[PDB]
Amino acid sequence: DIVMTQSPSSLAMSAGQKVTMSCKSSQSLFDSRNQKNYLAWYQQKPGQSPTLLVYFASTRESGVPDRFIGSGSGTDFTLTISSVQAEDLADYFCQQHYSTPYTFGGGTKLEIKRA
Amino acid sequence: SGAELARPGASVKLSCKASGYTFTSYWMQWVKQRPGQGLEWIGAIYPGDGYTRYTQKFKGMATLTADKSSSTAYMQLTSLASEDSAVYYCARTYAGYYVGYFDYWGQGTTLTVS
Amino acid sequence: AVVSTDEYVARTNIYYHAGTSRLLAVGHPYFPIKKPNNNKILVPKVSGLQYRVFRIHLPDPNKFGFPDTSFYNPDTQRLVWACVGVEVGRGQPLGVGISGHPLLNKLDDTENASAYAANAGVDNRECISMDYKQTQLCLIGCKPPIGEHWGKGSPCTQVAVQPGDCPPLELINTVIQDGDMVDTGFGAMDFTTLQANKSEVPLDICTSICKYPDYIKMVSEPYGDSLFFYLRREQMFVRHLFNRAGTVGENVPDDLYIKGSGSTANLASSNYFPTPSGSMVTSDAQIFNKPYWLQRAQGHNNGICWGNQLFVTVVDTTRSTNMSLCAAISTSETTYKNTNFKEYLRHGEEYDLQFIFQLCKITLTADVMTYIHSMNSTILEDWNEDPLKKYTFWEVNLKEKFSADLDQFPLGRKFLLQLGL
Amino acid sequence: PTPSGSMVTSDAQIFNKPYWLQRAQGHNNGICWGNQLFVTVVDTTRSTNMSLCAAISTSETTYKNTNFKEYLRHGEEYDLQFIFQLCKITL
Repeated sequence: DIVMTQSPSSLAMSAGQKVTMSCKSSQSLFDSRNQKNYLAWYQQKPGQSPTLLVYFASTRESGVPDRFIGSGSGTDFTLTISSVQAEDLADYFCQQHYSTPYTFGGGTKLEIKRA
Repeated sequence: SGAELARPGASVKLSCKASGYTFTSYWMQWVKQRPGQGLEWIGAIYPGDGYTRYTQKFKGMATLTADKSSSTAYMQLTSLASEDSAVYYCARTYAGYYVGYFDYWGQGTTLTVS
Repeated sequence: AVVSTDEYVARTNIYYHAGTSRLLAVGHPYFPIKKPNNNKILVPKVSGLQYRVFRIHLPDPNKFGFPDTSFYNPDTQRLVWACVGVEVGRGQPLGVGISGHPLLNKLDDTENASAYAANAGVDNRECISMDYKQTQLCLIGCKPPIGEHWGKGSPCTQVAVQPGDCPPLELINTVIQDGDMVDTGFGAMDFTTLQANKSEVPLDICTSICKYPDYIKMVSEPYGDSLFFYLRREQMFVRHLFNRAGTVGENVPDDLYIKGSGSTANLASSNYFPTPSGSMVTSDAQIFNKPYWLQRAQGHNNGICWGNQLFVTVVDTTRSTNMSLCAAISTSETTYKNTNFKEYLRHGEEYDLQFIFQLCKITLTADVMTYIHSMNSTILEDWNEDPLKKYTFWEVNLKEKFSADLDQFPLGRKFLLQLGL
Repeated sequence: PTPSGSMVTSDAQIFNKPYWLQRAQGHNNGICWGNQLFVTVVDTTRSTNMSLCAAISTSETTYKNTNFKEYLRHGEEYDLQFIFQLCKITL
């Protein structure tokens, strides 16, 4: 199976800082058929169901704040929050959508630092 | 469907009611999340034709089915153990034989086995 | 038991010639032009791909006025016309038509691909045309022709048909009417009731039924009135090999292949369909403008036109040329503008039917009356309203066209020369 | 290579014609021992496959590939006819 490795598993950042989270794949997610990288990022806030942030590695879902940026290709992907806000407190997960079985990364828990 | 308590060795069947789209055109996913743990893929079903795909791990544990007339997907979990206690989500990947992203999630059903 | 007409039908020595002047048909090749608000047909659909079913009306030989009537006894017997010679004249130059659809369900070219095709989005239909399969046929009988085609069969009272479920098939026998369509390369089926898509085939058959003569059934027919002679000539080959867009109705069993990945992760539509092509048309292969001598029939009815009726079914796609004629909206500007010109399409068909009939007599004995009564009671009733009013065919009246001087006509000369005496 | 059986034609038809089995090239001249008879056939001159698709919804007036389920079906039609001659064997 394709194994996905997320890092770091937990990150504490203050409001306004740039957040960078990495996601690995065991196999390339690039399909030459339409030249897309089949990676999605999801946000699971406390007590809620996962919400789609990014798909095809870098395509932002409508309604998602533009501070959320997905990038990368092949085996190395990144989700960036340009300027973290308090409401971004959540667990973040990556999932490949390249061939089966679908596997999820272990997740990154983003905590907010404050005075 | 609502939260459920079942005893070890038993079986449970939880539902997911769809709405807002042509149900039979879209594939449904089922995902497991144990307390304090990450997400695990159980399997997927295509209500339109009855096709199923299962994670090897869950073959023999989970059975997926759907009822077109009520736009409802079901997942039955058998031979329950404490390892099955978890929150279970149903989710839509968009229409087609392609392998798309998961674009809509149910609120989740908590299963307690004890 | 059924018996040859030669048994009870006597042959006289009188022969008459009869012929249509020159039938003409002009219309639009793909569909009828009518008033949008209205439903009255302004211009009819006339295509080389339609069946032409001629309902030939003959003067009742019993009511007819012959110069001499000594040749039979109007007390013990009756008269019937027997078809002995036919010439289906065709008049336009040979040529091939062409049909398409602005929104044909054609995903990708599967005849040869250098890379895995993209992904079906929403509506990948293309504007595509093709040259249908070539067909030449002629059926003659005293009963209308019967065809077969696949339609939507009635479902079994069980498993409720889930929307989108594949509809059940059923071979359906029908009466071939004038104007019906011939199989064009997509087989003989009812595309309206079997293709919700409305874009699987060109416009001209798109919401019609392509029927195929049910030769087997007609020849099995006990009395053999529906057809006592026929000529068929059909040919076709695969021009292109395509894919159908849409969604998998039935998935490809995974025991038939090894799962792909990346691009080949998702299986492309394996709902292939080919584009037909009736090759070149040629004089040497013509079936018409040649006389047919109906002397020995393979059926028991040897060309007897019971009811003073006669059916001639024809299909000729060897003169399917469509002509585009465009009128200018303005005759000023010396600069071309697509818009200054309205483009149209029209197709013309030219026929000329000719026949040689032989007078016959039937002595109405007991046995004969019993037989003819069983066979078709109306025969006797009519002797000393239209039963097919429901159906429509090119009506042809020959009651005023019979002539005893075969000499004066081309089919007539041919007949005399052929039969010597 | 990719094959291709060219054009199909009436003039080249093998069927819908009677076969008179009078002189066999083998020693068994058409005797149906066991009151059995085998007729093997292969005809690819009527291999037309017809695609029939049903709509999942009869509403929207806008084409959507997702709204139609595409299928494939093929039909074959036969009609066997024979003429048999009674035979006797003095044992």
